[PDB]
Amino acid sequence: YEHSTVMPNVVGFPYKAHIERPGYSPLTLQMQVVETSLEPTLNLEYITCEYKTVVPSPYVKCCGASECSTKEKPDYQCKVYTGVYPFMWGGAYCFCDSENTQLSEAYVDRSDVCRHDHASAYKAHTASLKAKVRVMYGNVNQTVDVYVNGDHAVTIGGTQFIFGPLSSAWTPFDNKIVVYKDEVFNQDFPPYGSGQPGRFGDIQSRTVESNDLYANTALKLARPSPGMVHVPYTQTPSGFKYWLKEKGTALNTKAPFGCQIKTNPVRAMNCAVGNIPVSMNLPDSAFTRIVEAPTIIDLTCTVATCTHSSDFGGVLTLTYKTDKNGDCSVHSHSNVATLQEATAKVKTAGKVTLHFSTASASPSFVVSLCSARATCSASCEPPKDHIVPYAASHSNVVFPDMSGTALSWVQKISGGLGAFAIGAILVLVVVTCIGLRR
Amino acid sequence: YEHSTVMPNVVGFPYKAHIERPGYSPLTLQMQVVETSLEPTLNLEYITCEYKTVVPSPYVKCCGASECSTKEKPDYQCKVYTGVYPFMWGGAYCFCDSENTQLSEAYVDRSDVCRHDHASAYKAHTASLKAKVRVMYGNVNQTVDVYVNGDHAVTIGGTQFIFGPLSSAWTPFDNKIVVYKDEVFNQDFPPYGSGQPGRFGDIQSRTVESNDLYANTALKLARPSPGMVHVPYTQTPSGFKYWLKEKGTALNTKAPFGCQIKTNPVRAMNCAVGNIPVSMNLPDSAFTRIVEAPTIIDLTCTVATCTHSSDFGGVLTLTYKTDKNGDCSVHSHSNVATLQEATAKVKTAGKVTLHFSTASASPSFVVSLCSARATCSASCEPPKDHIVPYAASHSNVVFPDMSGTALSWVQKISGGLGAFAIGAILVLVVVTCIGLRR
Amino acid sequence: ERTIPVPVDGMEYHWGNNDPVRLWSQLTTEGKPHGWPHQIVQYYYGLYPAATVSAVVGMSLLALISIFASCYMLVAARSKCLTPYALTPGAAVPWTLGILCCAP
Ligand SMILES: *[C@@H]1O[C@H](CO)[C@@H](O[C@@H]2O[C@H](CO)[C@@H](O)[C@H](O)[C@H]2NC(C)=O)[C@H](O)[C@H]1NC(C)=O
Ligand SMILES: *[C@@H]1O[C@H](CO)[C@@H](O)[C@H](O)[C@H]1NC(C)=O
Ligand SMILES: *[C@@H]1O[C@H](CO)[C@@H](O)[C@H](O)[C@H]1NC(C)=O
Repeated sequence: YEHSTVMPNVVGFPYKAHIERPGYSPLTLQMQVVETSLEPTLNLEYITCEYKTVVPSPYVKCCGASECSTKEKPDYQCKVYTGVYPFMWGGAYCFCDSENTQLSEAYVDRSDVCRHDHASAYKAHTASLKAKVRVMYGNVNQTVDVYVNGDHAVTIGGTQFIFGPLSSAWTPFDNKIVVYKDEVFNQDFPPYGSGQPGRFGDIQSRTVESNDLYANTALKLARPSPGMVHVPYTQTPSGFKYWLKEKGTALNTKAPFGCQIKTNPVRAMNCAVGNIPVSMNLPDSAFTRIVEAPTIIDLTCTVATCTHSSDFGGVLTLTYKTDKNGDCSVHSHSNVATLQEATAKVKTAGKVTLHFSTASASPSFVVSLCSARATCSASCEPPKDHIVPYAASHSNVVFPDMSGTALSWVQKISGGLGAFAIGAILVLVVVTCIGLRR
Repeated sequence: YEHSTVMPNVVGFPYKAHIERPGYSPLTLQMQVVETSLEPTLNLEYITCEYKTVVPSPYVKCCGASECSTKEKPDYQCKVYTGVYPFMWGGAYCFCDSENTQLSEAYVDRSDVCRHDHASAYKAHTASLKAKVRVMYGNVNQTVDVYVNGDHAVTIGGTQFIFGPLSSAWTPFDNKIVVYKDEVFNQDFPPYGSGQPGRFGDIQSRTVESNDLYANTALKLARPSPGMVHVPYTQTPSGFKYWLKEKGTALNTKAPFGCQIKTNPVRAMNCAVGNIPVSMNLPDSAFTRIVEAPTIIDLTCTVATCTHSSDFGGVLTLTYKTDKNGDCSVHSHSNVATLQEATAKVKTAGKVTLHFSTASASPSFVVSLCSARATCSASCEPPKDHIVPYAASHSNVVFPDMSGTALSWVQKISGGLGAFAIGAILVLVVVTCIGLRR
Repeated sequence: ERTIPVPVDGMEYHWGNNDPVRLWSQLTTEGKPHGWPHQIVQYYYGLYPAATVSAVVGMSLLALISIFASCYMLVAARSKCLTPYALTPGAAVPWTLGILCCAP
């Protein structure tokens, strides 16, 4: 037997799915979602870490001149300064008074801890969904890990289940994101090879192990002070530290729909949105034929107490006449109210009691026990509390039944005015007809 | 200086770009593409390989029965048969004539070679692009590997280039592909857990090193023939070999736009489609001052021979008069005809020759030498070779110039008809006016 | 001290190093939903203000236009019935007609 249904994608909400075919008693399947995961496909662009400046000892030539040649190093800066008189602790370093020359140079290379402290720039793409689903029916209780994409087909107790695809193509990640430690940010980054000093991405590398590097930190050298041996340089501070100081607000404290961001790998969990279609193929061993099922005749429904709240604040009793003790499948055919149990023990006593939850002042819904059906109308008072810690266990609906008190009053007023209008139009019709007969 | 342009995505087509700015002589840049790569991002679904049917030695119990318990193995099939009298080469096996019991079992596992030979199922997504471009200008002639993304910024001789993004999002890969050895197939595959015997996907594993396996091959057992010691089984042949036999036509010999498909990684090469935008930033050192560039006066253009063919079948001669010898950049300001040389040498003699290719019967364009411009118009004749072994080196333009023979005849006929109609209209208007006078 | 708004969807707050805590709001409001019409109106307004105000004003407008149109139609019918007597010189209206409908 093949069946299809749609279930809401909210974690912790029980779902009762009703199955009914000729020649067998109805059945109810309990389906629940324990956790959901939404992972995007990432392709790395570059990584960034802090820098370090390599500046070797200066080369002082006494009574001579020197010239330096360009090298191929990240931000290599060299200069030759003429007319210097270095000093040391003993005395003058060079005999010649003003024929000396100091050669200076420096460059920049990635830090020695770049492998342990770095930020990665990723480009997001289409995202896939994984879920963990608990299925209960009859004597079957199992949790399975499925891919919600319309491809994975799982087998629980000889029953085939296919999930997905999700009904909404929504992801919280923007096109370009940056990942650091345990945080993701929806911040655009400069393109590779075009970084700017002082800000994010001042030094760029294709990967952690790559042997090339792009650096732009505005290294400038200065002429040494007279009577001195040193190398003065000016350079904008590391852009990575500046970014770390005022990165902004993380997506963990801003992601909508209350879903939690985790890294390694990048993923978002419990992202409550949309609904999942479920296609199911059931074997005949899980059903029960009518012959070995109890027969229910003259069953009516009434409500004891109703206070609409997020809990199961509603009790309804069912009266019936049967022929043998047994178990039956009970279900509610409308989403205005949601039941809690799925199987009920029917006995010769002729009375059962069930719990339910609702969110309308006056709910009217049809319940079914085994093959028999009945209707239930109730009036529920609002609760007195204000804040509860648990989530709602009911589908949100507020529209009352047309037989409710407010609907009754509007119907009465409308009927009175309609009768008045009908009388007026009838009077006009008869008057104009007799006038035209003249 | 900042400049922008567009260049066709045809491999081996010499592109010439013109840079003109106040206060400097014009410059001509040569850009060419040597190899383009297009790689889709892939996510694995499963792999398939030939299977093996493992069946152990049968169990024989003399004067005793046995019952076998199920095991969690791929397509495990176990059965017990009663009333057997097995025979060996020595003789009978047990005294009990009809009280023996045989136990047979079999299952299916992956081949010992599946690591070295398997077919992989993949899902295709948005594809990135890689390109190799050669740039020449002045005394700079270099090749560079770039991403046509709008992100990569390359530096060549102090000039910054940025390519992309491509103007046509077209990929020769379907949503689902199957890769084997060095061929890719645009075929759909059965979903995981829903394999059918005898076709592709009879056994599926999530990866090469995984331990779980999903097999469905209809392994049915049968009773042994009397007086025998063996285990008979009927199994549908392996679907992987069946697929190998009549897989179909590979995408290697079917891909449109004439681009070659290679594997490891899955990529396409030389896919001629769309055009690439180019944004460049040049330094002021690459130009030449106007005061040192020669000044051209009284420039006229004549065409000796023309033959619109894929080769450079056309020769034009320019006459001029200068003040100093030098070298100036020559360019064609239209699209109908493309030149071959970028820079030409000008001497006091006042005559230079240029080669060009075209595809229109009557091409008319503007040729700019150094700083002056002239108009070239000529008439060509078709070639005689039906088939050539090299690609066309001209942009495909066929519409003739308005000064050509055919358009001249059309204009003459139209002008005659229009003049005669105007005369008739004037005669009628004169007649109606003189009639209205009376 | 701070004030945090909690809608029906819920609020999650993080304070220091403890695990984040989530809170949800029930559907509570003043008034009684099973009494006189004003109590029902005030209960619904407490639950959803703007929609209830719009519904009430629309219902009132519809009732008013219907009653006014029907009253005008009845008045026009009376006028059409009674006009031919006034145009008749002399004559009079039967007392039954003048009692059933106000005939000056
Ligand atoms: C030796 O052979 C005898 C007879 O061939 C076996 O006795 C049989 O045992 C089975 C089960 O134990 C009974 O169902 C039969 O009725 C027995 N046969 C007779 C004639 O009594 C005996 O089990 C064999 N023992 C060994 C060790 O081979
Ligand atoms: C189903 O299994 C889970 C896991 O053991 C258990 O916590 C739960 O109570 C079971 N449900 C029923 C109805 O027994
Ligand atoms: C540019 O360099 C390549 C590399 O050898 C060479 O093949 C090509 O002819 C050069 N082009 C020019 C215009 O010199």
